[PDB]
Amino acid sequence: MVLYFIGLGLYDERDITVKGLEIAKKCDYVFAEFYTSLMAGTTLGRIQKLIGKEIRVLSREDVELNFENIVLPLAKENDVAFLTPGDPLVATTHAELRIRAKRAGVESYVIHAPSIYSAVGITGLHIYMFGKSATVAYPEGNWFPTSYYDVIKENAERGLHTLLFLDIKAEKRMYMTANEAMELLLKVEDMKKGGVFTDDTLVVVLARAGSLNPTIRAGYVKDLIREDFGDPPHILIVPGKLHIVEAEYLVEIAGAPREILRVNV
Amino acid sequence: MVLYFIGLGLYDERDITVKGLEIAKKCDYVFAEFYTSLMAGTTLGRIQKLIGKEIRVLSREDVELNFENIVLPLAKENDVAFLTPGDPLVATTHAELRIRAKRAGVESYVIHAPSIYSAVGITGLHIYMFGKSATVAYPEGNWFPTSYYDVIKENAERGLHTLLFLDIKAEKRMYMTANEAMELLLKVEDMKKGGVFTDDTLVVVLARAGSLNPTIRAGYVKDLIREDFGDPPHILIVPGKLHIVEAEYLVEIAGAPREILRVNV
Ligand SMILES: Nc1ncnc2c1ncn2[C@@H]1O[C@H](CSCC[C@H](N)C(=O)O)[C@@H](O)[C@H]1O
Ligand code: NA
Repeated sequence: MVLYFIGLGLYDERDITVKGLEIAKKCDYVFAEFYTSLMAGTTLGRIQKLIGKEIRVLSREDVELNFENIVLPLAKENDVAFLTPGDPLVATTHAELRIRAKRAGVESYVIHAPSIYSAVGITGLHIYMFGKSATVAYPEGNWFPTSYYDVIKENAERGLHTLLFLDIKAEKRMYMTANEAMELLLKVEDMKKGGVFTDDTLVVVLARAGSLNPTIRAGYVKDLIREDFGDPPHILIVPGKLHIVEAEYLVEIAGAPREILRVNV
Repeated sequence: MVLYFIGLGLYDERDITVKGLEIAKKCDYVFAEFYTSLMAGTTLGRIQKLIGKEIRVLSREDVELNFENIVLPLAKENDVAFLTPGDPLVATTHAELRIRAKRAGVESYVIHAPSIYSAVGITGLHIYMFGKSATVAYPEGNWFPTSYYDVIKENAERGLHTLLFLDIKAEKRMYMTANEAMELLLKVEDMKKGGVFTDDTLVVVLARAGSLNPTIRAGYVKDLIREDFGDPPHILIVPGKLHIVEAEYLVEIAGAPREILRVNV
């Protein structure tokens, strides 16, 4: 009669909360989805071993089209866990799955976990200063999205920071790098010419948030666009005006140039 | 010899990540602060038992004034952990403490935990649609802070949602309820008269996120300002322009007036 949406956290199998792990172990069935995001620092095998029970992975189609035929039927008569990377209901459309559970007469509870939305706090940027967020998607065929560019412009105009999720092809486990995102942004700038993203734009890159050794780098585009930030996932942030404390953190912890203390503050 | 900033999560001792618990268990000294937020589902004793370590609780002044005098010295010759509610770098000024650590020759690491900043996803609102955030501060004496009202105004003009952290005076055990925040805002509305927050404004309240049965409610201020949402902590949200799917969830899960389904376009 109960369905638990459990977050797996940011990077590896230990990023799940103790609450999530203990509940998952008590469930009769454990499902998981790895298409809304990825756990780059672990494998299905390691997660399965930590929990101690076999996990059935579900495709996007399984969930979006048949959640009520695969998961809900079991949740009606048993305790079922639905594992997802990050925080459940964040950076996904899983919220509506709770409505489906309600209509199926199934109770649902949410076990939270760290999300990149909060983890970016490790960049030293004040969380309250972040504005609207966006995703930098890979251009493909006749679709070349550029909406993210307007998001940055509107946030920066108000001195707010912009969190940019970088595209990911979950199935293939292929991640867009900060470098590629910077390349695309420069191309959108070349077309829109709004003076929003250029070689002199200060950006922050967060790679592998969650690991004990994430890469946290800050600097001007012309300098970071060709830098190696290590393995995925990569997150790109375009800061607005900086508080002196944010800037010093960037300099001290993220190797940002001293110039930002007089240019971006 | 290192310093670990470890988040404990939203509600109880099990909201810590497995990564954080195992690391904390192996630290020589463990410090903590419980003034940046309220964990309503556990006790210091229960946390100590989980980690198997005696915890030295520090006051705001201990941290802001003497962190480098109380914690860092020990971190030079021992593995030290500093625990905080939720995520240590969200809606706190602890990030700055990493700068102190570095200049003290102490390497530091961060272990994330579920944060209210992303847990609000349980309200069904699109997390990417949130704009600048603000804190509703308690007035003190004749000093009446109101800058948070302007934050809502700015986001609303952009159609963005506004996350309102509510004040907390730990030492005085003062935890601002959503009701109190609504009262303060209505008073600020009468002063500035900007049509930003009124009896007819739609708001969302999230109480005790992290618990299995948090309070999730949505409705007009006039109707909710007198409602009992249970014990603190509480977080208040003023949605901007709603998407149909957000409205659907608020109605289905947060018991919002079915009339919001008919969104304005
Ligand atoms: N479990 C919870 N439920 C509802 N609101 C919460 C909450 N935890 C924190 N808050 C909100 O956030 C305020 C603390 S601000 C510090 C937040 C913390 N670092 C985090 O990551 O969550 C509280 O006064 C309250 O308004
Ligand atoms: Na945000």
